[PDB]
Amino acid sequence: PAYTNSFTRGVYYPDKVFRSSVLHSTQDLFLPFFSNVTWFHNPVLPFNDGVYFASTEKSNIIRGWIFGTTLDSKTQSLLIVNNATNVVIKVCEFQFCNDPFNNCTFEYVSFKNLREFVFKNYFKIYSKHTPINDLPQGFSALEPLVDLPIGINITRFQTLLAAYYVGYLQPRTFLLKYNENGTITDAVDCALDPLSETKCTLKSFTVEKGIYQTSNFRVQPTESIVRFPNITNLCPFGE
Amino acid sequence: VQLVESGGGLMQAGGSLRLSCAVSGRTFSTAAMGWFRQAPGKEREFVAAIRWSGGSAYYADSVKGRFTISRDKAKNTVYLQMNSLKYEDTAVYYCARTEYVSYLLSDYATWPYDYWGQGTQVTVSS
Amino acid sequence: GAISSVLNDILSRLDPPEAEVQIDRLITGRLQSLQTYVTQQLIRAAEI
Amino acid sequence: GAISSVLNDILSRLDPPEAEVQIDRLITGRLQSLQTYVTQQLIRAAEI
Amino acid sequence: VFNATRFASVYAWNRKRISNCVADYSVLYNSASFSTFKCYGVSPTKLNDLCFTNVYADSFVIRGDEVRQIAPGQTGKIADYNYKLPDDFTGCVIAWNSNNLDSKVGGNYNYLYRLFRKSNLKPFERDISTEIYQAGSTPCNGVEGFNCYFPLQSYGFQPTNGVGYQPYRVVVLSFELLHAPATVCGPKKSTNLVKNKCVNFNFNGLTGTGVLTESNKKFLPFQQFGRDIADTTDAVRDPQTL
Ligand SMILES: *[C@@H]1O[C@H](CO)[C@@H](O[C@@H]2O[C@H](CO)[C@@H](O)[C@H](O)[C@H]2NC(C)=O)[C@H](O)[C@H]1NC(C)=O
Ligand SMILES: *[C@@H]1O[C@H](CO)[C@@H](O[C@@H]2O[C@H](CO)[C@@H](O)[C@H](O)[C@H]2NC(C)=O)[C@H](O)[C@H]1NC(C)=O
Ligand SMILES: *[C@@H]1O[C@H](CO)[C@@H](O[C@@H]2O[C@H](CO)[C@@H](O)[C@H](O)[C@H]2NC(C)=O)[C@H](O)[C@H]1NC(C)=O
Ligand SMILES: *[C@@H]1O[C@H](CO)[C@@H](O)[C@H](O)[C@H]1NC(C)=O
Ligand SMILES: *[C@@H]1O[C@H](CO)[C@@H](O)[C@H](O)[C@H]1NC(C)=O
Ligand SMILES: *[C@@H]1O[C@H](CO)[C@@H](O)[C@H](O)[C@H]1NC(C)=O
Ligand SMILES: *[C@@H]1O[C@H](CO)[C@@H](O)[C@H](O)[C@H]1NC(C)=O
Repeated sequence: PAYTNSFTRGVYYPDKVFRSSVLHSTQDLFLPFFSNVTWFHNPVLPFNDGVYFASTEKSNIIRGWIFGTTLDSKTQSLLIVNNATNVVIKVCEFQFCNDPFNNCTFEYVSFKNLREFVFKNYFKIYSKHTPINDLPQGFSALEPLVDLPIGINITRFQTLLAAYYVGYLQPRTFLLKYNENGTITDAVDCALDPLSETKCTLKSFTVEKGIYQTSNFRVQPTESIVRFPNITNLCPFGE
Repeated sequence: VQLVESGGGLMQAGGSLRLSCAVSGRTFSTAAMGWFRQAPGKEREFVAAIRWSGGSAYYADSVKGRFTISRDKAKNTVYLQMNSLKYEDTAVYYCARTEYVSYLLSDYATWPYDYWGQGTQVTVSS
Repeated sequence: GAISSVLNDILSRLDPPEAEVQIDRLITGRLQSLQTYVTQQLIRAAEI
Repeated sequence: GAISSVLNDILSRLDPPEAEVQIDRLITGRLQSLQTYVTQQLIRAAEI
Repeated sequence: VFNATRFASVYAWNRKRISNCVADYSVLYNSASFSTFKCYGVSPTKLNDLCFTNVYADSFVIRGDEVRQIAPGQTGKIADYNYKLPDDFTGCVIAWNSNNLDSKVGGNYNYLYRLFRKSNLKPFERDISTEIYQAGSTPCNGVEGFNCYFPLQSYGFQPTNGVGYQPYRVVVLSFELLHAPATVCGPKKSTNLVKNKCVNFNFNGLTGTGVLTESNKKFLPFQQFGRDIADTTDAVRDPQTL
């Protein structure tokens, strides 16, 4: 249940488009910058939106995930296992253990270690691997690795075993900076703080001094009122 | 597709009998099963129906509180538990099957069924 | 040229396929109206 | 309101009978946009 | 899909995914076997020149007069509770009479439809639940009776029924018009590539006119093509060559 900081982590390339020295604004599921990532050193976690997984590895202990609504034999659940050679990904209704340490249409076969993954919905998997010196300070993008057209219903998931972190994505507008070589180098969360709203309005990372109109404040109605005249002079149904 | 009835026969009034009706042969689907009865010289008359899905039951007024219809999906068998037998219950009992799904359970009381068993005699004595 | 001036009326009676067309007419109209207003104000401001 | 912001895409997806409609939407949009640009430039040129 | 022995009920409409193959659409739009062949946001002829990441063939069966409900933004029992198309649907709907196959002496009741639901379906939503519909204020607790009805009902398919009530087989083709690598292309043949000249090029349906030059862009292994500031294509990856 421990809280550390997702400073700028959870950034991946949104699509297959190549963009160079242009700033691009996108509405997608990105992890909130400067929110909390729950820290675990194996609990069941609901997959409400996309999930951000971040593993700090000593000896590559953890190397697998189960992704299914009930994670049980009755419905087909996604099962991904790495054993240093092949990433066996299967979508069948496999009987799963109390504590894990058929009808399978689809099949595929392939702390210094920081490994960051994003899993979202069919299924999309981005990842990035880095060396490190509790969550590292900085900025880095995740390149997509896998696209599974499985259409498996997933509302819950578990890990298969080292520290790791879990974050949950949200539909947030971001501004991404592409460099000379189309690599993402910096980003802005357009809803983090007023300054970021300003940055996103101007489509810039540098706001020179001034006053800028960013948004529109509007009170929302709390309830609906319906009024009509008193009911009377019924139709003669009795007759 | 065949409906094979069994059970019933002779029982003294106040006693209980169970009828079985097994469905054999390849079925695409079953909507509902029913029991009917025909007493000598009288019209065939609805007794009970059960929806295959969910197992909700519909009964003729004459058998309410006395008879129970039930289903075993895996055995493709319908049962009629006939409790508190009366002389009025003496009849040939017929199993019936339909693939017709009505939203309205009471329709099974009056629906013409597609498949019929051979009939099983129930005789209630004094 | 739309069925009504009120958006809610169109939304609540016409179903989306036709409602969309009517709303497109309404949008076009007021967008044109706003453009006209802005243009006039620009010229008025030049004068002032 | 068109099915795409590209013209070739429409031409490569639809027959003339309906590509006409889509292209009409695109033309209207862009012509309006050009008119706006020119109008703005006119008064900007006035002040300069 | 078209030559399938049996079809699924509309409430439990089947979905077949098509990927990594060549689609000869002529066999469909040249055939005379189909009564309704309605393509939205696409012309069939052009499909021969197009690629897609995926295709979805949704198969089911309805009665004739409800075929009109297979279209974007239609209402009724089918489009509300059984099978809903999105308002921005891009694809084809094919339907043909199946009275010779799906109807029999005495009435075929194998094919169902959902008659009640607490809300309308979302596009391409699939509801196969059999929960007792609570029409009134009294909880049913899975018990049928007054204001407690089973949500499904059978179709009355007899060979003597009116064409309106006769069974029709339906196939819905939806295309993945995404920008991503495309595995479902048409029969159109490829040619050799000419560089440093003004040419009319077509790459996987992406049409244009320009001069094709060897680039120095640091494209990633997955990146298909690039755009400039104006949201226009600027650089591509050869479908036949990396
Ligand atoms: C995925 O399968 C689960 C199986 O239960 C279903 O999701 C449930 O949806 C209901 C309706 O809101 C919720 O009350 C439950 O909380 C959900 N269950 C679980 C385990 O979370 C549903 O059939 C499918 N859901 C999706 C997202 O398609
Ligand atoms: C990882 O476990 C899998 C489970 O079998 C093994 O992967 C197999 O690799 C062999 C050798 O090429 C193939 O013939 C099989 O098809 C693979 N099986 C599957 C289903 O993936 C492999 O033994 C293990 N790798 C190790 C121990 O490094
Ligand atoms: C784009 O890639 C080029 C080529 O790798 C980068 O240029 C190199 O920059 C590094 C340090 O930044 C130097 O060690 C190399 O000597 C450079 N190589 C060449 C060929 O000059 C460049 O930095 C990248 N651009 C960005 C900003 O990402
Ligand atoms: C830090 O943890 C607290 C305690 O639950 C939590 O309320 C908060 O969301 C976290 N702060 C952030 C935004 O990181
Ligand atoms: C596999 O599919 C068959 C066919 O519907 C079904 O009978 C079986 O229950 C399925 N397996 C599991 C474990 O769900
Ligand atoms: C008939 O009268 C009864 C008893 O007064 C009442 O409950 C019922 O509402 C009446 N029927 C109609 C249709 O008004
Ligand atoms: C087919 O495509 C592959 C891409 O891996 C290429 O190597 C090969 O030369 C192509 N064959 C022909 C004859 O175009």
